[PDB]
Order: sequence, then C-alpha cells, then structure tokens
Amino acid sequence: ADKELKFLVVDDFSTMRRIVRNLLKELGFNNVEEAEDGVDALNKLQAGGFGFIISDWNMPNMDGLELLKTIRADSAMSALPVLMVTAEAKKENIIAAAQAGASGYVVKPFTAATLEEKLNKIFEKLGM
Ligand SMILES: [Mg+2]
Repeated sequence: ADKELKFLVVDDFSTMRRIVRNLLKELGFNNVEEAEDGVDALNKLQAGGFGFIISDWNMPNMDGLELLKTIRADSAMSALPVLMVTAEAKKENIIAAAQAGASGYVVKPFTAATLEEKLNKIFEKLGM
C-alpha cells in the first residue's frame, strides 16, 4: 500500500472524522479528505484520485450501506476498498454489507493497532 493513498473519511460526526484522520496519520497515511454523509462523499469522489474509503454505517440522507451500493455500481469507482465503521456489530448488518461489497467492518472505538490490522487484512485480501 502506497503511503500516499488518498483516503476519504465519511462520518456525520466531526470529532469521529478527526479521530480517524489522527489514527491514519499515526500509521503514516497523511492523504485524507472528509465528508459528512453519503451524498457529500459521492460529490467529493467525483473529483477523483481517491484510493480507500472509510465510511460510517449510520449517517443521515445517504447511509453507509447506500453509499457502498452506489460506489459498487459506478464503473469508475467499483473496485475502491470500503471499510465500514459501526458502534455495534450486528450479524445482519455485517451480512448486508458483505453482500453489497464492503471490504471489511470495524467496531468503534478502535485504536491505531486495530485500524492497522484491518487495513493490512484488506490490502492482503485485495492483493494491494
Ligand atoms: Mg454517524
């Protein structure tokens, strides 16, 4: 994984975005942009050059599942890695995301070490 991979962090909580950005920083990933909800994220993804999306499951207007399905359906972004974030792991949520193409799932709060492990797992799973 290129340390310069461009990340999109999506969460309706500013503070949760700041945590994720700070965690990534710690790992050496400084290339991060932020979005507030699914539609905000799609707007930004339009400009191109993103490499990895970290999205919250629970967001207004367009939730994580919807954003993920829209990414998967788009010819230009369909392969982008998507890491889903939830405050509470639920079997049907996990199955629904997997089936929709999520690259992985992480329960918050999480440390830099957990994030790293999730990141490496996906890079490994996707041969990146
Ligand atoms: Mg949220």
